[PDB]
Amino acid sequence: LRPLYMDVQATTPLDPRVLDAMLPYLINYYGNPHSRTHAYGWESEAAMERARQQVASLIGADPREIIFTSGATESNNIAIKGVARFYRSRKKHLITTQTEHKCVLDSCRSLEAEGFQVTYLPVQKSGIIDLKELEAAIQPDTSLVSVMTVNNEIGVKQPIAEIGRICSSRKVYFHTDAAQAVGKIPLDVNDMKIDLMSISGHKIYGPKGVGAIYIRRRPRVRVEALQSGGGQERGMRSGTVPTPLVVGLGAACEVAQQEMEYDHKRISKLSERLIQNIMKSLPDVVMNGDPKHHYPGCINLSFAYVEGESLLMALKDVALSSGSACTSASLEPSYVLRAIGTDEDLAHSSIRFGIGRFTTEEEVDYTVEKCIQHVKRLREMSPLWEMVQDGIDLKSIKWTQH
Amino acid sequence: LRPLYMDVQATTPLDPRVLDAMLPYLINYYGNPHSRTHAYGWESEAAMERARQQVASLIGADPREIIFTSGATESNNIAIKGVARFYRSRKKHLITTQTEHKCVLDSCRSLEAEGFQVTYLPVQKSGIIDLKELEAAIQPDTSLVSVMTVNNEIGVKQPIAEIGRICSSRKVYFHTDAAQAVGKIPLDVNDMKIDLMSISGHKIYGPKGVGAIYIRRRPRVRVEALQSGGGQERGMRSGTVPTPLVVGLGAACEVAQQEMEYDHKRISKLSERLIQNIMKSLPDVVMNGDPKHHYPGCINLSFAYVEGESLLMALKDVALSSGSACTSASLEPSYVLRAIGTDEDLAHSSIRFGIGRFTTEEEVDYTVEKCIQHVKRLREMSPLWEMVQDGIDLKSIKWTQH
Amino acid sequence: YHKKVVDHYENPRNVGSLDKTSKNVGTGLVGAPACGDVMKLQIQVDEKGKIVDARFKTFGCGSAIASSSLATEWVKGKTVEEALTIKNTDIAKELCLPPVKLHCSMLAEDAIKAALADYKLKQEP
Amino acid sequence: YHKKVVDHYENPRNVGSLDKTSKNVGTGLVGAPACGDVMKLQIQVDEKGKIVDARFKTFGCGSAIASSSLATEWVKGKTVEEALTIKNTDIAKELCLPPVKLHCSMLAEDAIKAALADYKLKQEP
Amino acid sequence: TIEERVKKIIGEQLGVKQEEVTNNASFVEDLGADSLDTVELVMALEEEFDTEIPDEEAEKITTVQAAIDYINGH
Amino acid sequence: TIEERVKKIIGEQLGVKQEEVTNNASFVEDLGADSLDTVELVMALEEEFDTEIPDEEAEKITTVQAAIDYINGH
Amino acid sequence: SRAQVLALYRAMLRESKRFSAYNYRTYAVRRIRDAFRENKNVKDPVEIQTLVNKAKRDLGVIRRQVHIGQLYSTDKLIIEN
Amino acid sequence: SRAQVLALYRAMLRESKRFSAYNYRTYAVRRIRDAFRENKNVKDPVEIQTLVNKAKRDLGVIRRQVHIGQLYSTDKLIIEN
Amino acid sequence: DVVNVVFVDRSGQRIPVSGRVGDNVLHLAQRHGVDLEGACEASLACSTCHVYVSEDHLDLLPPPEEREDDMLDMAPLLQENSRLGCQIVLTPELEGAEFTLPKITRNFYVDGHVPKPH
Ligand SMILES: *P(=O)(O)OCC(C)(C)[C@@H](O)C(=O)NCCC(=O)NCCSC(=O)CCCCCCCCCCC
Ligand SMILES: *P(=O)(O)OCC(C)(C)[C@@H](O)C(=O)NCCC(=O)NCCSC(=O)CCCCCCCCCCC
Ligand code: FES
Ligand SMILES: [Fe+2]
Ligand SMILES: [Fe+2]
Repeated sequence: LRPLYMDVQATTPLDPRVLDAMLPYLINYYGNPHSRTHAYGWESEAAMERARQQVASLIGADPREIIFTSGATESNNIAIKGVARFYRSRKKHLITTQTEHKCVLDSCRSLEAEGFQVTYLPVQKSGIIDLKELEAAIQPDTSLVSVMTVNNEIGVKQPIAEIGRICSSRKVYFHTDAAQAVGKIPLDVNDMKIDLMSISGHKIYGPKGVGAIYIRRRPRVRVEALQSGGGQERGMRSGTVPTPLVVGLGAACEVAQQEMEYDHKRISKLSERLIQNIMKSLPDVVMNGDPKHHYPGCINLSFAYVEGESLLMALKDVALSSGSACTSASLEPSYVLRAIGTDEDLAHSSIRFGIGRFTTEEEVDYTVEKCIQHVKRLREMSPLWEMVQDGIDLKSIKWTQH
Repeated sequence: LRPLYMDVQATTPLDPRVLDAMLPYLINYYGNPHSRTHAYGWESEAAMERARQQVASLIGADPREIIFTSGATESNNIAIKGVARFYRSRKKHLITTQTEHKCVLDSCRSLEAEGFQVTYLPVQKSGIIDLKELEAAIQPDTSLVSVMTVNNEIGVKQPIAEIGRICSSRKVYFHTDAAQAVGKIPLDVNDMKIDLMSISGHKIYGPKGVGAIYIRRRPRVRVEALQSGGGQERGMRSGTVPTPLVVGLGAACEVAQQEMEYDHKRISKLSERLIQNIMKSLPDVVMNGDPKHHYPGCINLSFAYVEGESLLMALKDVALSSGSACTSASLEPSYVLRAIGTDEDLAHSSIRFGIGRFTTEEEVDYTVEKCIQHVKRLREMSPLWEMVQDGIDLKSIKWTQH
Repeated sequence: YHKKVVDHYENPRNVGSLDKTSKNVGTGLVGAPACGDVMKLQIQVDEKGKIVDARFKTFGCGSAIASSSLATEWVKGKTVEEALTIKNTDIAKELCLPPVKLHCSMLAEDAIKAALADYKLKQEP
Repeated sequence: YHKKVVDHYENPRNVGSLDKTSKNVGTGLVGAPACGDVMKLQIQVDEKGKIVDARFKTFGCGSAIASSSLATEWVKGKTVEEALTIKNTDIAKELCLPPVKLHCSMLAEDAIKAALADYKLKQEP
Repeated sequence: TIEERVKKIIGEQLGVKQEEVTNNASFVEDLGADSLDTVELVMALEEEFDTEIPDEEAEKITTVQAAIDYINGH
Repeated sequence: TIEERVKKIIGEQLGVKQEEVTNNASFVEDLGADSLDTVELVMALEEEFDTEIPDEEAEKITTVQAAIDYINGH
Repeated sequence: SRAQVLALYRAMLRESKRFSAYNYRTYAVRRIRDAFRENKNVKDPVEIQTLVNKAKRDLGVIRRQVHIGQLYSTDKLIIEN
Repeated sequence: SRAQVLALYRAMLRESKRFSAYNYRTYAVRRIRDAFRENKNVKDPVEIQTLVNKAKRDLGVIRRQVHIGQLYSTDKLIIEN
Repeated sequence: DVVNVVFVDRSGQRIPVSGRVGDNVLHLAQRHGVDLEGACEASLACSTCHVYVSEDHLDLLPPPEEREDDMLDMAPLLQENSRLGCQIVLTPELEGAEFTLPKITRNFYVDGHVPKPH
């Protein structure tokens, strides 16, 4: 028997409607969309333009502002590096947050190795940036501000509209990484003052290996292409456009636009159920992030005095994720939980639950029951729990490392 | 009724075996291969490693030397820019040919914009480079030599093994663009002394939007990554690895390894049939490229005194390709045919025929018959043909341009 | 391909040639600057100064062939002054030519002008 | 997860504690440097110098819990000198630990040494 | 018992606390159910008692007695 | 004519110049064909004369006369 | 149109209960039930006609995806036991 | 094994002829006929058994792909007229 | 009505040109032997008339239309002072304007080939 899937922040299953839309182009319509001389190419091009319009309609953009990529990693690279390199002659400063995704953070680090100056904005305990700090951090030579819409690890929502208003007033390009937000919360590029936006296909029940970046046409934002070649995608992303993948992305965007309100209502109900049932039975469990600015589909909880990987091993029948360093290939601690001020041992105790379009109340209840039983067992095994029961403060211990 | 497909160089249809291999991961095994903590991730990771071994087995490499990409455009960018940037502190010179693909050529041009020196080697009238010219062109500060295995437009084969021997003798990294060669002619990275190689999925009856690059481990070749992020693919290509696409690529490589000899024997027969039947019925038809070093699946013919786009429009029932500037979005003339010394009017008259794994003798003869009839019709329309029939030399004409 | 261009390419009008040694026939042979398209347009002018016959031969793309055919059918029936008023904008508007195919309409107008100038030069003492 | 680690995790051996006060019991509480794993190991030594009982409590990953359990039963039955010969390499070789989990075997060896040192420290006049 | 299982599914499908399902209670008037609920109740009956009720026989199933009679007869 | 069409496909499927096809020529001995060729000939007969020849009847079709008799009878 | 709507609802439910995968099966059943109950009080025949056509398209999608998922099937989930 | 091989050959040909796409149909028919004629003189029973197992796997693939391509079918080619 | 402009070619050579009001920059450069490609002949399809405009005159041009902006997206080595030479018309405010030719165009000529004048 196969375990339950509660890891939708990592990836999502393909929607059957999306697969149904894709299959004709994997069977019969296999032509190159860039072939200008025959009907295979013409039909592939028409399907690709249909998908472009679907994505643009989902985010409230003109279709000409959508560029297809291989994923949100490529989209983030294009946004950050292309903007920074294109305006290099006058602007040398970039702004982002300490809680951004690794692709954004690594692009900024490699730009710092390229001579740029980068400011990493701190966040409050709630996981939200301070608009006063951003406004004070903007320099006359600032090129780009990058703040993600929904955090992939704790699910906090940044004030995107306020940030965009500030950036527009200061004449700074505003980019947002919306990989975890598209098709889940409302987005409007013109209402928000967004200049660039990253989109990922497999976070919205579309295919893996495809993404898109929104680039504003009025007033025109320019980027310097990272992938050289024949000039596909308005000269900004060379290479053959994968027609089945982009058709699937467009179909997924249309489905999300049709399903968002219902999905959000269902997920909010399920999330409150999970959180209340966990908290009503387990003491010393804390949610990471502020409930007031939270996307209910991403629930990050800390189980005090229990190590996250050991809890995951105990939950062999549920697919989950943890922020513990022992689940990292390089023993990397969770920088997001460090940034929001979580103490280190609690950060080692964090578990991420994902609730999406296909999650059932049956699965939620099963997960809650298994978590309760296994946290009780591991706390009975925990020396930290024993010491806390004995009144010995954990901060005062003189641990003998080596 | 739908037209016949003879445009395999642009893209290929998906092999049903490849689709059969892909579908389970589009339906049930949808997990993220980088998820280290549950069974969905473990099974995705195992499928990815299986595909990596399949590709490595096809090209004769160790599996650890294969890095999955989004296509041969990305592979070419990674090879050229990564090697050039990594060895930037000592080596500043790159060597390639005038007939390379646009991704390679544009990578070299953009490198010329960041300070590198690039030499574009000429080719002989046969389409084959001169080894003496390459040996004379190698400098002590030369980093990389890039020559494609099989040309996408005229189908000539470069002496890859000899080039690799020369490069090894001179301590110069040798890269080859093998997008049109993999799974069609034998390839061995160690026998040919190749250091880097580009691979494309949709040129070998695999899915679009996926590719691979071979990077030699002994002695170690280093590249500087172009896509920043979480460190996937041994730090050289960040981003989520698209498990269905890489599984399809591996299945296609396995099928090609099993079917190559049979496919080559049939393709060679069909190509000889097409060429002889065209030439025995139409005067003034010349083949571009040398038959002695040619891949039979890519046939480039010039039909004198007939414009290529008009011939393509006459062949509304066959999907083909032409080198005419009137088929270009920017009126670009064919630089490959310019490089091999084809006179422009003939270069404007060139048609590319593709013969692949699924081409039939029925389709070949239908194409030949339609070509004969329509070339006769267009020559009866041709003022150049009238002037030639009247003995007036075309070179001596004083054309009144504007 | 736009259907008007397809119709003109599918069924060209007045493909052929005329005796260019005759007094009342002008021949215009022109070529495109950024590509290989070549047009040869010939016209026949009667005693009244009216164009009674026109022919063309084109080496070029389908849009170029359509432009030459349309130019022949528009040139038949007019006078020299009327034929001097046909513009590449009109040809392109009729064939619905995209921007990349405007060289075809330009070459068709150039061919009309070349033929008319050739006839006028032949009609000089 | 390797099946040996899974066995030790799902059926841990000698989970509990021993009366810290008792003359013949040593307690070893150690922590890992680059992660949060914490190990507490307690042993009981008889009059003959043999270890008769051992217990552990681990806050850490599954490999850490397995290393702790394996160290306990390995420690039971030996003397102090023999238990001083239990290196981390042996623990890791038995559990088939990958390089990233070697901190678990290191911490288990540290816990064993800490417990033995605590015991004679208690056995000093 | 056949009718015991029939009443059990009717109660589970309609939410009537397993006490209002009598031998003369109708699905629409007495119990709280619309046409969609009736469709689903018929399908649930088909699933428990393995069979394929035709449209004509399904339309006649408006009461617990009708369902019991159909299941017992078939 | 039924047997004319039978002889035509036999000739097309075996390559015998449409003149070696007779009423007593076997497929293996007289004409040049193996068991795979016989399988394909039977399938071609099935296609032209729409039918589903069973295995027992297909094994009895070793001669042109057998094929003609089966097609005429069915 | 009431009989047509009931027949379409019955066909959608019966075909959706044949999904091999647990997530797709549960989602399709819930979604159909919720949508038909949501549109229970619509009045405009044009809107009813549009919803019916959309439901026929959705039924076609469900049929094809059910058959494909039966062709490529995996083990059941732990909670189905 | 001769009867088993002949039955497998008949089944492969019969199902491959049901391909909706012209390219796949012609390729599958020609490939099966070339491969069976290629292995007509093999003698090792181990090799024959391996080939037969491969052919059974290939027949399964052909069945699934034929059904999927019948679910998603397009117009015919100009040469099939 | 005389406008004096300067063309800077790829080699760096500075070419004084005495133009006129209402002139087109691409045609005016081709009449004076400046190797500006201009393949599509001011049809806004090729982007090979791409030029750099000197900073003291860039803001004096009419702002580009979005059709021009779309064609400029296809031009390699794009800069903030990039314009399409076929869309620029000479006015007295453009006295002293300098047009520098970029090193490469949209069309590939890595062999060194130079297209014949249009
Ligand atoms: P009963 O007492 O007759 O009451 C029920 C009905 C609807 C028949 C009755 O109330 C009525 O006739 N009302 C008039 C309005 C009406 O007909 N409503 C229904 C319109 S059709 C409809 O709502 C279709 C919804 C389709 C949803 C498809 C979901 C697909 C999900 C796919 C997942 C992969
Ligand atoms: P006939 O006189 O009976 O002779 C024919 C046979 C094969 C029955 C006879 O010669 C014999 O028994 N020979 C012994 C060896 C033998 O059995 N050969 C055949 C072995 S099975 C075989 O070759 C399978 C080939 C499978 C091809 C698969 C093609 C798949 C195409 C896929 C397209 C997507
Ligand atoms: S000339 Fe083609 S765009 Fe200016
Ligand atoms: Fe043309
Ligand atoms: Fe650990």
